Amino acid sequence: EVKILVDRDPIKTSFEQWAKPGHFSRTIAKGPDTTTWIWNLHADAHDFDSHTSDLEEISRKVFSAHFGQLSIIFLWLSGMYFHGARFSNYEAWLNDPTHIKPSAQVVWPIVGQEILNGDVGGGFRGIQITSGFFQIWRASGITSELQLYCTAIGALVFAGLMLFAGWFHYHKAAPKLAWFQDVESMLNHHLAGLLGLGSLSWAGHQVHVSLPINQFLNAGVDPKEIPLPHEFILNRDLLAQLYPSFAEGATPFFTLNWSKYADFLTFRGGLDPLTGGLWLTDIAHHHLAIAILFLIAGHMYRTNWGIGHGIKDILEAHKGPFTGQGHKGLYEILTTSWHAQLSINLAMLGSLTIVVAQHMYSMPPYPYLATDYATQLSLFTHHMWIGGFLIVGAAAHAAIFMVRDYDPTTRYNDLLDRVLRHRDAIISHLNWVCIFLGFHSFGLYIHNDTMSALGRPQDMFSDTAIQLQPVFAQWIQNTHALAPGTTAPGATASTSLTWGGGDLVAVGGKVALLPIPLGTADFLVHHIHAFTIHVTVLILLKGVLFARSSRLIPDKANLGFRFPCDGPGRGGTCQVSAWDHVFLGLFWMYNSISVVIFHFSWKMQSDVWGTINDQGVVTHITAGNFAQSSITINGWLRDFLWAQASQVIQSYGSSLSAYGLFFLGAHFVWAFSLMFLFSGRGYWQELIESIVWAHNKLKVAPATQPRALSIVQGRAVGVTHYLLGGIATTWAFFLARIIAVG
Amino acid sequence: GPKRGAKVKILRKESYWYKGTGSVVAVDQDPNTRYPVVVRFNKVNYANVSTNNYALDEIQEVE
Amino acid sequence: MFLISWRGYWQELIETLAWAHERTPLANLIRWRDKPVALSIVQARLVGLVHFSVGYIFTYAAFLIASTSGKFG
Amino acid sequence: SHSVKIYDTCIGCTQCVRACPTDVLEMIPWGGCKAKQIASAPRTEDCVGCKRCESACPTDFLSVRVYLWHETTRSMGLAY
Amino acid sequence: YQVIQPINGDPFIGSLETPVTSSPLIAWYLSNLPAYRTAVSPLLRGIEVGLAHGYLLVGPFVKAGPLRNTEIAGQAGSLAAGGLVVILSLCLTIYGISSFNEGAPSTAPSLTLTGRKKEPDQLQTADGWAKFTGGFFFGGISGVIWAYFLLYV
Amino acid sequence: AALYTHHQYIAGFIMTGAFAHGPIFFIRDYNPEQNADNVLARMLEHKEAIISHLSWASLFLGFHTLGLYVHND
Amino acid sequence: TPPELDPNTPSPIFGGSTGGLLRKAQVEEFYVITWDSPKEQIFEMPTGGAAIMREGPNLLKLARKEQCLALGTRLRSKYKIKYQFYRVFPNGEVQYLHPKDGVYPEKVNAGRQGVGQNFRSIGKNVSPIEVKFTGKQPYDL
Amino acid sequence: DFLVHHAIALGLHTTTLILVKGALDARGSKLMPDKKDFGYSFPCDGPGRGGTCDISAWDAFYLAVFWMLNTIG
Ligand code: CLA
Ligand code: CLA
Ligand code: CLA
Ligand code: CLA
Ligand code: CLA
Ligand SMILES: CC1=C(/C=C/C(C)=C/C=C/C(C)=C/C=C/C=C(C)/C=C/C=C(C)/C=C/C2=C(C)CCCC2(C)C)C(C)(C)CCC1
Ligand SMILES: CC1=C(/C=C/C(C)=C/C=C/C(C)=C/C=C/C=C(C)/C=C/C=C(C)/C=C/C2=C(C)CCCC2(C)C)C(C)(C)CCC1
Ligand SMILES: CC1=C(C/C=C(\C)CCC[C@H](C)CCC[C@H](C)CCCC(C)C)C(=O)c2ccccc2C1=O
Ligand code: SF4
Ligand code: SF4
Repeated sequence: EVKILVDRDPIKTSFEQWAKPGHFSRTIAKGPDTTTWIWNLHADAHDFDSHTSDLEEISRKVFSAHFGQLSIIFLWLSGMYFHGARFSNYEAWLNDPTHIKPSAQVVWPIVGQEILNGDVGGGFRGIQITSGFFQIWRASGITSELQLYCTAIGALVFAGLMLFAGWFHYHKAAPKLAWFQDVESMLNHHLAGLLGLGSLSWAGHQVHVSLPINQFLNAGVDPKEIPLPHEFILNRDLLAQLYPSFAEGATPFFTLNWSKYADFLTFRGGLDPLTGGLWLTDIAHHHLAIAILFLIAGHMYRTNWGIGHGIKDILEAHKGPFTGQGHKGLYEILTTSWHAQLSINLAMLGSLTIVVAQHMYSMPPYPYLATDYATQLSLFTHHMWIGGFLIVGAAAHAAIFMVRDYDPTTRYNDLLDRVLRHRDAIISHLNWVCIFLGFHSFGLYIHNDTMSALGRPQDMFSDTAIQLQPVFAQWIQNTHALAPGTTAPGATASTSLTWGGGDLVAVGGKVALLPIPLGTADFLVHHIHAFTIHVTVLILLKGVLFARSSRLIPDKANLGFRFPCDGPGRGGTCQVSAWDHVFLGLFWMYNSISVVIFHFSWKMQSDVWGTINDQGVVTHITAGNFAQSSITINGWLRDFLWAQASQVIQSYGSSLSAYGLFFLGAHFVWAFSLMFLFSGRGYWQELIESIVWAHNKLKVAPATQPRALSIVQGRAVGVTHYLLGGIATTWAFFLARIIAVG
Repeated sequence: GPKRGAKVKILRKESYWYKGTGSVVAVDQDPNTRYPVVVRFNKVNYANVSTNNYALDEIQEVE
Repeated sequence: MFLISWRGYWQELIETLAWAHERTPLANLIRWRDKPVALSIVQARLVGLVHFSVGYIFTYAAFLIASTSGKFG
Repeated sequence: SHSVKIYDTCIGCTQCVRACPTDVLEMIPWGGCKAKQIASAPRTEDCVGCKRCESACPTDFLSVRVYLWHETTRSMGLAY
Repeated sequence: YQVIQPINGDPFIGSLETPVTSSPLIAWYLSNLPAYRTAVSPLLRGIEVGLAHGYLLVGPFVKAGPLRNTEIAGQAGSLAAGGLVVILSLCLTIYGISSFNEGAPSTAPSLTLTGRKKEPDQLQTADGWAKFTGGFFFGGISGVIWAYFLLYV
Repeated sequence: AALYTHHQYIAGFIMTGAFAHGPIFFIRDYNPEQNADNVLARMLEHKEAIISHLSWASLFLGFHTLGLYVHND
Repeated sequence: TPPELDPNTPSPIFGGSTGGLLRKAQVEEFYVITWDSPKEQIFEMPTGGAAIMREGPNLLKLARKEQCLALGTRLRSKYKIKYQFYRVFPNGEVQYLHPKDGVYPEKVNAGRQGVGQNFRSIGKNVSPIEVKFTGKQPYDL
Repeated sequence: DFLVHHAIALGLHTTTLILVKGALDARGSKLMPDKKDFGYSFPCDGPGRGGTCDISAWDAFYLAVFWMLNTIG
């Protein structure tokens, strides 16, 4: 019987706990004897499992926490809209999107930083933004700064509401555990109410506000001269002038004469030639269909009426000869353990962010986006990074479940057990396939470097020597290019210009998109991707599968999820914990994503982006050198890194100088991590002994005894500074490069 | 030996509080006890311990 | 690599590889005389430092000689 | 095998013995401390050298000490 | 019914019995391989193994080698294959010298799956391994020569 | 250039080695009693002073050199 | 007191894994742990996976002594059940290991002679130079 | 020249900090008063007492090599 369950006033609201650091932990609440205390206070702050054993209290904590997060995000959006209204060149940009650089940040004039306010156009001086907000705002039909202001106020209000909701649902009316456990209902409401009504109502805004205003903008009429959005709702005559379907109102909808609505609900595909973005009509139709799909999907699970599936039933129905009991027991696991859920959701959300990156490069959804190379590069890189991080997190919390929540005596599952019983085979096979992949991908590169160095280019792996064609990908390309004529008749063009066949979409003299050629170089990089991903998976999966025990450490589970080791014995057992596997997996994720974004950058600058001359002459940014240059490590070293770092290294004395500063700073932080990664806390402790002596000599030794960081924190600081450094380096490199030569 | 609550200097070289001062808690009268002098310290060691046993020749009553 | 990743990870990995070898037919006929284990902690530090130093020296030597002799001042 | 030694600063809290994962240490009668007992290491052939015992010892300095010595198949924690 | 069972009924031996490991087709296949002819002279086994391996070895050397696009492709590739045959024979030889003492008996299993006693494979002896290596060399070179003949004569 | 770089790196390694056989002496050979109150034992006496002052020097130089460079940049 | 005898008692219910014995059990040594369970119940295997201990006598062969003491520790701590374990050599010989004298090593028991006990504080160890060119270590005195 | 010379000063002082500290604490420290009983080179002393990675004099050398390479760099 699914219903609203809530406890009234579980926790009194008082600043008393604010004045007592570490209140959540009986150990930390006692106070500091050494400095280590401090770090612990922050490390275990959000580890609610180590706070209480009660699943209910934890669930409440996470719920209000989520409200806090949403509040923060609303405040963030509020900031973006407000800065877009008060400190930007957005209207000017609307007047001329093809020759004005998007800027929504200005700096104050002190210590010379005024130079950062550069000539972005529109009679405005500031920092060029690469978030892509301007194209969103144009797509939403926003024309004035006033509307941006109003959206900012709305977002601020929503921030207040989310914060209050957090306080309310923690201190005043806190849901019961059964409420959180109503997964059938939660799934129904999230499928139908969130996504369904979300894309439905959004389709509403698109059909009533986006389409008309954008039609006007594309027509060329001055934005101020364009009718306000509410008028298109009040006066249906305007929409009728733009799309005659509205003359018949909602009649063809109910009478099933949907063909009449082909004016604003299309299925053309490809890109709009005068904007370089997907057709907004296609987008509106897309959101309508999606809305229907999710709406019907949200009626799958049984709640307070007979109809509907039971999750446990569907799970217990799937069991084979190879797997025995199958998915039985998983419902209980996934309705009592937050870490399992977090694992699944992190893996899938990360993967989703990755697919978002790819789909947004290859099918530009916003007007004047494809030709804003800075924005595209930025979006791709950003979402790729977010994805990778979320995935590593999925590994972490999978392992955390494996150590803290797994209990085969009370919550047994056959699949998990069987996985555990042949983990050696799984990990060994992953190992082998990783070595094979490494050899047969990187080894090709080294082979090429050697042959090239020895004066034997005819012995290389390339398109002009020993060819390794991506036949399968080429076939998929051709198939997807010929699809509109055969297997998708209702579609006018392809879903993306990047497919093997097609024309070329250009906007304002710049290339928006064109068919992307795939050769030996692409085979090579793709197999590098497969390799790096496989290694990352090797590390993480090994980490979670051996989190509880191994032949080396039979009782590793009792040591916890996060611990440095089990001593120098057994030959040495450093980094045996699953946490340390998350730690190594982070480095490998960094590696993989780095080579991925380099792949994207070089390929785009070489074979896609660039200017287009009259009669159809396309001049790319790096003139198609990829196919010949990316086949050796030296090519990446010289033609990519060395050649393209030019913009960042000579950005001094201009508006892009901050990128030079960040280039150097990031290199510095990266190197700085190596001190932590390469060393150990014993040395630091003894050094600290000497320094402490010096402080005692002058009566200035603190009561909170100065301690070297723990082994684990040394590792965490190490990997954190390593990632921050490397990623920020590629950040500065990318942005300076693409902003200067774009 | 020294009295209870007596401030003593540590003479055991391998002690965390070597050359430092602590307070006497109790002295074992059993002559078989090799380290009778129970001492407590103001600061904990690397093992989070604030108390330790010493012998008669490992403490020096000072003030 | 040798400087950042430490022993236990590799030891367990190698354990799974040992199982792998003892359970692979044909290859089963071949067996090691010295049990495969991960390098020791100190050994790891030394080997890592060695790769680091060699890389350091060789890289800077190549740059020095090439940049200088490429133009000869 | 590794070497394990007990020193007379031992106060017989037995923490090290119940910390060993391979049953190397044990408690024997003694008169040097109030607990009437002291630690002992009769089975160092099974010692792996993890040093959990040393991490369990309260005394300052340690009353149990592990000197990693000659390396054997048992001390390497091998199962193959 | 279930597909995966403990190895030979023993659930505490570090393996599992799957269609890949133990099914009639694969079992028959492996048991008929020269390596598992546990009751025959290791010499003949060596001849077969070396023959097959040298024969396959001729392929990739000829087509992928540095002289693949020259009139002297077959000679070069086959020679290289013979070279690898020699090197691998050297490897096999030192493996035999290092692993087996002339006095030491067979290290091969002396039991079957059923649990009955049987004569240990003489492949796991010094003399037996030496014979196997001789067979790998003879058969290896012979296989290289034969493949080269079929390919270029 | 080759000669200068060569001899400076050789000199560096040789120096680290000097300071490496320094403590090997302190561990394997040094006899505290036979060195009672001499310059060496007295050296071990105020070790904290030596180490802490080296620490101060390094700290100062680092803060100010990095600081001045970053300033100029 | 005489050590416990080692008969052929039934093994726990388990589908088998890849974490069990290897060649080391055949050529060097393996181990055997026995216990007496009040009922049929699930326990986690030291080598990974879940097994069912039967009621009465149970005998499990493991690859390492550490695995044995681990499992035994989990038995005594979680299931409140006494355990023993032995080492077994390929020739057939069995060596009784734990608990050695019938009493857990945590609690004192008369009869045990000291091994490796130095009657001196740890700081009073001689410097390495005192033992140079001898076979002795400063902690062997 | 001034700036880079002070960088060199930083390098020398820091490298000597590592090496000297490693030499003087080679016999022992408060974290490990009996270090001399373990020798010049050993893995560590274990995760106990807060953790003792890179506590041997050999490890001090190993750390110092990075700073020498940096300095001569
Ligand atoms: C994440 C969102 C975000 C970010 C990164 C920024 C960033 C910026 N804003 Mg924007 N802003 C935002 C949201 C954001 N804003 C929102 C939602 C609004 C609408 C209210 C604004 C309205 C706004 C205006 C009107 C201006 C800016 C300006 C700026 C710039 C200078 C900031 C400054 O120096 O403040 C001033 C610095 C301080 C106030 C420092 C005081 C910090 C105190 C001492 C900390 C005390 C700690 C305590 C716990 C915090 C208070 C808690 C409180 C509950 C009591 C900077 C780029 C300026 C600008 O861009 O000029 C060209 C500017 O004029 N912002
Ligand atoms: C506004 C009045 C108010 C007061 C007096 C309290 C008081 C309390 N809360 Mg409550 N709560 C409130 C509002 C309030 N809350 C709101 C608005 C929310 C929704 C977020 C919550 C949700 C909540 C949860 C889930 C929990 C509490 C808990 C508590 C108790 C301990 C928390 C603590 O002391 O750490 C004080 C925390 C801070 C001072 C840090 C604030 C962290 C902010 C909000 C995160 C965002 C910072 C952001 C990342 C900025 C970083 C910038 C940059 C440096 C990176 C204490 C009685 C805890 C409890 O009862 O434990 C048994 C507990 O678990 N509260
Ligand atoms: C889906 C979101 C999500 C949520 C809710 C959690 C929640 C949790 N994680 Mg998980 N995790 C996630 C994603 C998430 N994680 C991701 C994406 C990764 C990959 C990096 C991980 C990898 C991971 C590890 C390895 C561990 C956790 C742990 C935890 C638990 C304790 C967290 C804590 O208290 O730290 C307090 C929060 C902080 C200390 C924040 C500081 C983090 C760094 C310093 C900030 C980075 C700098 C920033 C980018 C820029 C700085 C700019 C300027 C300030 C210099 C908590 C249940 C820990 C645990 O024990 O679980 C039981 C744990 O050991 N997580
Ligand atoms: C790791 C990737 C890789 C690959 C695929 C190649 C491939 C090649 N190299 Mg290159 N090489 C590499 C890395 C690689 N190299 C690196 C890293 C370097 C720098 C050290 C070099 C330096 C180098 C030089 C100097 C030369 C080559 C040459 C060659 C060519 C001839 C090689 C040869 O004769 O071997 C013989 C080939 C084999 C023995 C094949 C064995 C593998 C088979 C397929 C295993 C089959 C297993 C089976 C599928 C499993 C199931 C069994 C079941 C069916 C029964 C060949 C195209 C030569 C050339 O001129 O190229 C044009 C040459 O002169 N390489
Ligand atoms: C480029 C990377 C890098 C940097 C900057 C350092 C820096 C340092 N190391 Mg070295 N170290 C490194 C790599 C690095 N290391 C590597 C790869 C190894 C091999 C493992 C070592 C091994 C090592 C050893 C063995 C020792 C050192 C020591 C030192 C310190 C020497 C004294 C000094 O110069 O103080 C100047 C301080 C700095 C240069 C640090 C910068 C401080 C910044 C500029 C101030 C704050 C800026 C700003 C306000 C911060 C905002 C951040 C925000 C998030 C709040 C110095 C902090 C020695 C030491 O600790 O002596 C006391 C020492 O004994 N390191
Ligand atoms: C952007 C943004 C924002 C804003 C937002 C908005 C503005 C929203 C809106 C929203 C909306 C405005 C929504 C709406 C919705 C509606 C709906 C969802 C409706 C539905 C309906 C229906 C579904 C119907 C049905 C029916 C039919 C069809 C017939 C029969 C009868 C009935 C009636 C049942 C904020 C500030 C937050 C923040 C920042 C960002
Ligand atoms: C200016 C001038 C001059 C003068 C000069 C001089 C006088 C110089 C000096 C210099 C010097 C004066 C230098 C020094 C250096 C030193 C060093 C470099 C040291 C090192 C040390 C060590 C290495 C140590 C070792 C050890 C240890 C650690 C332990 C104990 C033992 C031993 C000792 C072994 C003249 C007039 C002539 C000319 C004009 C100009
Ligand atoms: C450098 C380094 C340290 C030393 C780093 C430390 C001790 C970090 C602490 C440094 C900060 C600056 C101390 C905290 C300062 C206080 C907050 C006081 C602030 C004073 C105001 C002026 C800001 C380790 O402890 C360590 C441990 C394990 C492996 C590697 C390493 C490692 O590489
Ligand atoms: S982590 Fe530090 S302490 Fe733990 S084992 Fe590796 S080295 Fe020894
Ligand atoms: S080291 Fe580990 S194993 Fe050896 S004795 Fe101390 S605890 Fe037992």
